[PDB]
Amino acid sequence: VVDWLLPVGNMLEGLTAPVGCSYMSGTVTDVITGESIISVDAPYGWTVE
Amino acid sequence: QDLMASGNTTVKATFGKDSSVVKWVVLAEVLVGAVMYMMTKNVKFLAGFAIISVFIAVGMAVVGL
Ligand SMILES: CCOP(=O)(O)OC[C@H](O)CO
Repeated sequence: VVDWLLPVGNMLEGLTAPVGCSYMSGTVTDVITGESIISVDAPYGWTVE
Repeated sequence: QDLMASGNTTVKATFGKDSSVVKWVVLAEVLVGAVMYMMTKNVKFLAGFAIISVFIAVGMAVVGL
């Protein structure tokens, strides 16, 4: 049983190590909200208031 | 808004009653009216000793800023 867990035991240790990734095309949203009061102034002166 | 043609009070203090224009217009009559007694020598140019203060008042007090 111990000698049979050689390919199975290696898979449990590989799924825990950090694996690198490759990007594709990301999206950067630009939303602005606000008001302008001229508190208206007153003137002157006136016153009231 | 305001205007850009004025806002300095420069022409008002130069061409007005309390300026120097009233002095240059009062000596021009005696310069030529008091010396024309050579050829003419007649009482004619005597109607201008009262219209000086009248013409300056009917033109300056029209707008008045
Ligand atoms: C009498 C006051 O002067 P004027 O009115 O200029 O006179 C007109 C004729 O020239 C008289 O000669």
